[PDB]
Amino acid sequence: DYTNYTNKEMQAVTIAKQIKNGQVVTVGTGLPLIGASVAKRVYAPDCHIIVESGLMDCSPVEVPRSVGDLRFMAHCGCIWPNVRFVGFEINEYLHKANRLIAFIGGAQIDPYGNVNSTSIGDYHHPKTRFTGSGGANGIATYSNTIIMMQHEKRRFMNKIDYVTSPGWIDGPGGRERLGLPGDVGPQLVVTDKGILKFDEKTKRMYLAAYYPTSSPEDVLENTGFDLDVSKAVELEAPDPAVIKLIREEIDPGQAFIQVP
Amino acid sequence: DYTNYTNKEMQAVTIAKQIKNGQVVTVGTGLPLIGASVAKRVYAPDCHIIVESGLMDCSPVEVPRSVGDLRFMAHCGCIWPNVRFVGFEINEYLHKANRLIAFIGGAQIDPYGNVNSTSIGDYHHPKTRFTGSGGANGIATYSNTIIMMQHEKRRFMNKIDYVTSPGWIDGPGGRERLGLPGDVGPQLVVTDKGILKFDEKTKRMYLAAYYPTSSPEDVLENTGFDLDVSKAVELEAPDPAVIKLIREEIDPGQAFIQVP
Amino acid sequence: DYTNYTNKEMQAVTIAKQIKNGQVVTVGTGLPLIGASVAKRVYAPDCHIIVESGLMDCSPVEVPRSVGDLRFMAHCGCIWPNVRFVGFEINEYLHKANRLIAFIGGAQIDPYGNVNSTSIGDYHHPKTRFTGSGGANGIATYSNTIIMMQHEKRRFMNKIDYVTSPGWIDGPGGRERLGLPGDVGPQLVVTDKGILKFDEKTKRMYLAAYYPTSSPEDVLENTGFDLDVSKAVELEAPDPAVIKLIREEIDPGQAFIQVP
Amino acid sequence: DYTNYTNKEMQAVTIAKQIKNGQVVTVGTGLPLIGASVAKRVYAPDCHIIVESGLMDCSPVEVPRSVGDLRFMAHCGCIWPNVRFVGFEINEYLHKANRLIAFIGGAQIDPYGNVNSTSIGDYHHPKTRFTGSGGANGIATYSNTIIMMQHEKRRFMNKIDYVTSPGWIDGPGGRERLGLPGDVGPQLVVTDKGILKFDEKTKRMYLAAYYPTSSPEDVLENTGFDLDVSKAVELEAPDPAVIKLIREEIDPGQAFIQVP
Amino acid sequence: SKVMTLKDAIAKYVHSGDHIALGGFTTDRKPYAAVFEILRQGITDLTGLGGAAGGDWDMLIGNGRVKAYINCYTANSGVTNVSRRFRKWFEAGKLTMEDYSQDVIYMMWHAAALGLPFLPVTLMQGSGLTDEWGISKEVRKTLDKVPDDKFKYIDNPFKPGEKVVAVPVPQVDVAIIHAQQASPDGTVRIWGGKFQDVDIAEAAKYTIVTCEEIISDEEIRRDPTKNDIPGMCVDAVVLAPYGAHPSQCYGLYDYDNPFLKVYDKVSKTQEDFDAFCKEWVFDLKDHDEYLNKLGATRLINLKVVPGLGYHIDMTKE
Amino acid sequence: SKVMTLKDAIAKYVHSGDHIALGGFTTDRKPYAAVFEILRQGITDLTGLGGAAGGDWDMLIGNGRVKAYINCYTANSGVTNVSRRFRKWFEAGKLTMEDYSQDVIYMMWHAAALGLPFLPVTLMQGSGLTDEWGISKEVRKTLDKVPDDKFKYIDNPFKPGEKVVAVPVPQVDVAIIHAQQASPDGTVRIWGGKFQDVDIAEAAKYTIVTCEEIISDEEIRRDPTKNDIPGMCVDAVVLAPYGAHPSQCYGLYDYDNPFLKVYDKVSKTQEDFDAFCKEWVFDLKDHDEYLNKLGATRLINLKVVPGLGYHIDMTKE
Amino acid sequence: SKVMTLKDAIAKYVHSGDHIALGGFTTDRKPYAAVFEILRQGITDLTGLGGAAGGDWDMLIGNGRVKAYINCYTANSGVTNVSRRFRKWFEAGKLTMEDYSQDVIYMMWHAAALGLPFLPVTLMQGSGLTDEWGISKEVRKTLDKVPDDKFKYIDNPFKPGEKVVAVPVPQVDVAIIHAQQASPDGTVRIWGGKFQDVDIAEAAKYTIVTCEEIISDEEIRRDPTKNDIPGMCVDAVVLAPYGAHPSQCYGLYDYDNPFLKVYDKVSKTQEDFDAFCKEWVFDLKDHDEYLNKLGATRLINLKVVPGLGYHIDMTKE
Ligand SMILES: [Cu+2]
Repeated sequence: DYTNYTNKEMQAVTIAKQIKNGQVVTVGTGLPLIGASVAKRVYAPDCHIIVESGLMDCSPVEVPRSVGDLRFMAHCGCIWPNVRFVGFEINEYLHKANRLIAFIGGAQIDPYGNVNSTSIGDYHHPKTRFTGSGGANGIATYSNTIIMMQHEKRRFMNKIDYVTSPGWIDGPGGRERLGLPGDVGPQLVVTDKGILKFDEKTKRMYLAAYYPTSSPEDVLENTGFDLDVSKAVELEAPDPAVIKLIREEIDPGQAFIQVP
Repeated sequence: DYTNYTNKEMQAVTIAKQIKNGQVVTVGTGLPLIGASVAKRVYAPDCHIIVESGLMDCSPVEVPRSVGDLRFMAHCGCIWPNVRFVGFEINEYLHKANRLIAFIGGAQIDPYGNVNSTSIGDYHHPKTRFTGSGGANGIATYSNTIIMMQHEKRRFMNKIDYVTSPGWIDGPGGRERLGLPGDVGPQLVVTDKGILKFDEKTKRMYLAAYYPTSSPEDVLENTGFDLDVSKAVELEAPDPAVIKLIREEIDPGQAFIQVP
Repeated sequence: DYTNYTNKEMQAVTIAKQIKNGQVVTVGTGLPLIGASVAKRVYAPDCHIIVESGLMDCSPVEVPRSVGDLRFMAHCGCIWPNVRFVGFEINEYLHKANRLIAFIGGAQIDPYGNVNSTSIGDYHHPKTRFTGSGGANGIATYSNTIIMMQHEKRRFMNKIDYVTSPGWIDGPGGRERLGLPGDVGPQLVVTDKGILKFDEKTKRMYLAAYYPTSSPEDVLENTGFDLDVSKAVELEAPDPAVIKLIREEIDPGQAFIQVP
Repeated sequence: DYTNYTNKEMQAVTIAKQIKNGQVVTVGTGLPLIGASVAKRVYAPDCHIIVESGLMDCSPVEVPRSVGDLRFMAHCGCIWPNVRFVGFEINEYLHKANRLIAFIGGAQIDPYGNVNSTSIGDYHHPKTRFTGSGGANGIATYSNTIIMMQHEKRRFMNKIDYVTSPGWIDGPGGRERLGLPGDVGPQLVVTDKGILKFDEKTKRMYLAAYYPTSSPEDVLENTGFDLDVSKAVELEAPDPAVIKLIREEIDPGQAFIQVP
Repeated sequence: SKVMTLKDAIAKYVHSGDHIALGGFTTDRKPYAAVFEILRQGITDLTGLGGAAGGDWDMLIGNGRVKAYINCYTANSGVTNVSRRFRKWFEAGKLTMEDYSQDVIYMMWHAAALGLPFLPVTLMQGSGLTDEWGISKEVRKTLDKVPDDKFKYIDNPFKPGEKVVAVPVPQVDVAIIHAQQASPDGTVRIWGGKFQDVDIAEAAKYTIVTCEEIISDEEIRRDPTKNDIPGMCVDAVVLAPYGAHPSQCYGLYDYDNPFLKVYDKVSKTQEDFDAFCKEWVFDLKDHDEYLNKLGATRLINLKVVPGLGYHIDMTKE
Repeated sequence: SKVMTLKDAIAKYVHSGDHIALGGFTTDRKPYAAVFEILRQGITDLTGLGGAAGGDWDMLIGNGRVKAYINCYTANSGVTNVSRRFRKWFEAGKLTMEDYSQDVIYMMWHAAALGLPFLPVTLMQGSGLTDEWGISKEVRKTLDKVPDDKFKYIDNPFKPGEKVVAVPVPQVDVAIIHAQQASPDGTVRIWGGKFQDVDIAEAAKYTIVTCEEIISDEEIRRDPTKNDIPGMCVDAVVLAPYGAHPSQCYGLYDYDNPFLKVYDKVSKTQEDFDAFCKEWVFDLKDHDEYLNKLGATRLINLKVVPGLGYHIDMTKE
Repeated sequence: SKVMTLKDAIAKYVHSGDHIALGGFTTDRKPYAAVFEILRQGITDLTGLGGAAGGDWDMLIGNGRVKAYINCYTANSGVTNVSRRFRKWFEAGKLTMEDYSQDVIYMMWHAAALGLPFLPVTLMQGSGLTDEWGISKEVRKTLDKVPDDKFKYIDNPFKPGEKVVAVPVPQVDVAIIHAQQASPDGTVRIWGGKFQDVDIAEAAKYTIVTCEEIISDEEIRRDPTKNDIPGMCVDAVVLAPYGAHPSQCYGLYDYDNPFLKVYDKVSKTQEDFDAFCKEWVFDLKDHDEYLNKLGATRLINLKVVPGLGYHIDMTKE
């Protein structure tokens, strides 16, 4: 718990710096859960974590491995049926509560944040088969999202193999015409080399910030499509008091954060 | 307890004698309730009472005045949301479980079993406004029913003012013609004078029996339409044991069975 | 569950015929427990069973094997510490509640009901060693007792090998001089051949009644000391409705009552 | 919270500084209670509070006004009958566990620690009648004690009117001469001016220290007997952190520590 | 925290011309205390699905606060078989109202909670429920808290020939429920049947919870299996012991028959009704006045006996 | 069943010149309701071990009902550090009294329950507790509910040289305790500390139990681990909600400080005291009058908050 | 914390010479896992009061680990009428043993927990229990850990002409009890009756608690009412699932009758006995080995049926 931070910790901290206080956060396990746990503990104490299996207002002790773990179930405010969860994300949109933020993952992504986590290749005869959609599709249809992605050139494609989670589709106006809620979409992309954002008026991806261990060119070199890296700023290393927290309080067993 | 049974007692014991061991009985409060109780406790110990509030497999101690009464709630096998009761009755049909028998009631009844419980006279400016459908509409659409009525000529009409709960409509094929499940409908009608059934081929009501207190003629003097009272048999008076029972255990408070 | 009653059932029924209603009964397991269970169920419904391990107001389902069994523990009114039980029997004497009756057993007995259940032979170098006193001594010091005994000539001795449970000691006045509560003593002896009592004015044992399967001479022949059998009456066979009860409701597993 | 500490606060913090990690502390309510609380929460987190009602290992949230207060009861590790508390303290001694430290108090105190809490003047026709012994008699017989007193000349006398709680009696061997456990007795005396101890060889009280607010002389002007104030050192004022604490957490309601 | 007084809860979240939803089922756990406050506050033009209603909706109607009512059933089952004020006000033609079955009412709210674009059911066909609209399309075009269409007939996309009844889903404004325990952050616990209470709390834009007791956010989470609604869904917790009186509350108290009978006969006429509302609602400053007016032993004697779940006099057992 | 009214319980089991025992500990679960009835009934010449007493024994004494008192401590700890009526009445020489330690009082009752011929303890030596008798042997020879000797010194039969203090064991006449739940047959449940309540119930010739609630003989037996006294030991169950007021009752209600303060200052003088007893005891017909006199919201606000075990105002949390 | 393995704990707090006390009642809640380690460790020359003793003291006796045994009753009640190793060794003249009535034994332990100088009882008189000493004064005098006098008749200080039996209060070095839950700080929860368990954990200088499960300190305090012993009185906490096997353990499992039957026949001879011990005790490295030897399903089929409190095969119900 010192100053030798890992790339995952850099990400998990950067995630946690985005959770405003009081907002509702949909997460799974993995890095977003770590980040949620860290904001929950320091940056935004009254934010509320909710998971797709219907577990409401979570506060885990030992970190959960799956979103239906007793690690969550026994440490939540309300244990609801899955259906009420979907009922919840939709109503938030209807209520215009505008306080929900969600995390999704994936294997490929494109300039407009459309994500694929179903399969690589032809969907009928795929090179590689993943689990499929899960609740990712509901989340990306009705929630403002933060996308967790590996920064490989082969993942940042001009066009993906399957859109399991709909982003800004094709630019301005795209979502509404496909009959998707228009004022909810991909907010930020967090990869292992930094954070990317989507233009407010063109919806196209641009580099927002890069980690100390990376640079705009590193970013450009590992992206299958062109980016506007000329606007990116370097983020700062994780506050050591936090890295201590992640290692000692949050994930001592190194289930998602392994030390050097 | 003794030889002086009331009309209501006659109806309750008659209702109890219609219940079969193993069947699911939808009830409310009143005589049907007193009917199910006496069956459960005497005639068919293993039948399962269910009410429209969502309280499944009921066994009250003291009689409930309502369907959501704690007197039912604290004494049932499971408390389900209202909607699951609708779904249950629908599924019972879909499974062709054939075991459900539901009780209903109303203000008027026509020769085909259709019943009115909403309002008398012009619906939009009624002479007499009642509570409304309740869940009897649902019960009528999907369950074989035993209708309860007061034997009054103004009640038994040819054309009721409003059809709250669908019966045999106009005759064979009618329910189908209207879109209602076809293999389900009015089976019996119990009133203060006897039990009337519905013709297998014409679905038009006819007197199937009459209490020791009545006669086929009295029934006629009180039915506002033509009845075939040629097949009617006379039922026997209630057995003291069951009267003692009803009075001293099922309803000693005379909530419904107001004893002499 | 018919008319072929066993000797143990004859005893267990005769025991049960002695439990007046409302009185407190101290028992272990074995025949007295059966008898208590039978009176409790039919002859004296509001009598109360208590056991030496501090289990108050018992109503077993499956019969217990030891007086500290969960068979008792989970089916009693009050689970008290052993000490409060001894506190209870004493106070009953102090309160002069005069409603307690207790059962004790043993290997030998004498004309005045003094019983031995510690050892046969020299207490220092005994021919046969039993468990010892248990709570038998408290019971016989402060309670009116009923003694369960085998009717062997070698058990009915003019003088026993050790007095673990004090009876009428030596006749009138004996108990008080030894500093034992004077108005509490052996009330009745129940063996496999009948019931014996103690004279009110001489405290000496006499035959009270013999079973159908026995006679006064049978009794005399299996008693190490003289008896006044000339006053005994024959008890009546067990009411068959009861034998059914013992076999079906009380001890179906034949833990203490084995059928023929 | 700030620099203006009260006399009572001085006494409480001084009491807290006498508690050791791991010891069993017998308390009641008032300053001793405020003393134990501050220790438990600050100075000795793992000491175990016990009160004379039978509530073992206590940890109150809001301060109790009584020893049987639900404020103690709902916040302890075990609720024992009164008598088990007596037995515990006796056993603590018998085991020579040497860990128990109990607090007491009274109306008068003599040079050997003997304390009066029953009555002032002729016992049979007192000038001032108090509650009586309480359990302080028991605590004095078997536990090392810290006595609390108001520093008044009429309180510190040569011969108290009544000895409710035994101290060192008259000097070495006195407790033994009277039949009281010899290796236990008054250890300290805390008052509104300083802490007085008892001479190892003569057991006669002498001033061991005095608050920043007092002086060895003031102590003298207020003690109705000769004191050796030659070894006395001056204690330091309470630390703000502990005053903030006492005020804002231990007793914000000012039940005892009535703040300025 | 979200703990607030009733006066403040109501004034802040409940407004005139609002589509409201009241929890409870006839004479069981109805939020009476909140109804009284809405009344004193003069909140009017309320449109809402009655659900299986009773005294609570009767009183709003009788006091003329309801602009549009969506009925399915209204009564204090066991006492008044038909809410007298509801029937009189409708027969006299003052109450604008619609009729769906109770099945379709409960399914409507739940479909709202679940977020369905509309509710498709195969119930209500071949009956007056579809034959006749209590509120016409011309009238509905003026009511902003009511859909233009009572319902529509549409084909089952997967079973040609068969037509289903598509009902519009309610967009509830405020939900007011009464629970046995809630906590400063919103987390609610309803012991027993929730009826439609959780659906409305989830679906409503604002939800208010009056409760018999407030416990801490930490205590309520020690066993999350007893909870029913997460706090993100509740906007105001209001402490109101016996706030469901005279309707029962599972685990706590039974219904006050004597008080229900009074209301029964009193509501037979608007003259007596208004008198009743003056004494018990408008003349009373608050819920504490109401409680004190009732009496200590009164409330105590309503108490649920462990083992029965309803009240009886054990001193006669 | 043994369920009876307070008036009847008291009149039947409690008599003048009786050695009584009252459960509770200072301001915790004291049987106040029963004390009031004993008073109205004019029961006098009561002799009994006070135990850790408070208002209950103070009131009997002040009303001059106690013929012989066996003290060890008397106060409403936290309010009145010394029961004012007890001290005045003693100083004035009206109260015949004895002093043992609290340790020896509780051990006395328990030894009674256990049936010991006498209690041997190595406590009270070298102190005024053994040096001076509050009741002399000459006085004791006239008191029939008191032993001739305050105590005796005897040798330890197993440790020569050492002498032990042999205290006489109490022969209690009537025990009156207040429990949270009892049942028609006597079975009692005391939640929390029993204090001396079970000892006295077991030892007393007659025991009376006032309770917050009566449940059925079958319900109380479903989990025998919650029970404390078997019914063979109880003679009368008396339903008396809040019958321990103003002393706390674990799991239910906290103490009424405001009522304790009133009694505090009111008892400073016999004039005011008698006035207080006229209004709250002699002018009131029964326990229901007492409850109604207090007020609905009054009692409600005494309520124990789950998690704390004592009352606080969660609307400020 | 006080959490330590059953090997470490037994080695540290138990020693030959010791006057021990074992919890539980006959075939109900006996500390078996522990009694196994005592044997397995060559611990010997122990003295103790049996209480309602079962196979536990039989195993110690038969394995010649008892110098003097204070007796009231010894039988694996139901299965073995009179323990065999026990009656054999005593019959052989190979065991030093005293007989007291069971009442006196449970008292003796109680008086010890209490702190009494000695125990006066009006029991055992006029019985051979006073007319015969098991361990003579002559043998008692040469024994460490055994009173020089079984009892002593003494006058009742308050009832002239009357004498009582005085009994020495025992000094227990180690107390071993089995409970369902315990915390790392020693707080112990025993569901159901406790027998002498709490007394001997208060009396004993050192206390070892074997428990089915261990819960956090924060957790075990959530409801103070369920705790039976404060951490202070407890030295070693050991996690030992089914540690009472083959005996019952309220709310968890029923006695293992087949097993107790094996032991019943096995213990009829020293050979069969020693053979048995070599397999079940001496040959196994630890308690886990014992559990595994038994097998999964075997343990599962001993579980208690909620509502019944014991084990019944419900698939045949
Ligand atoms: Cu060693």
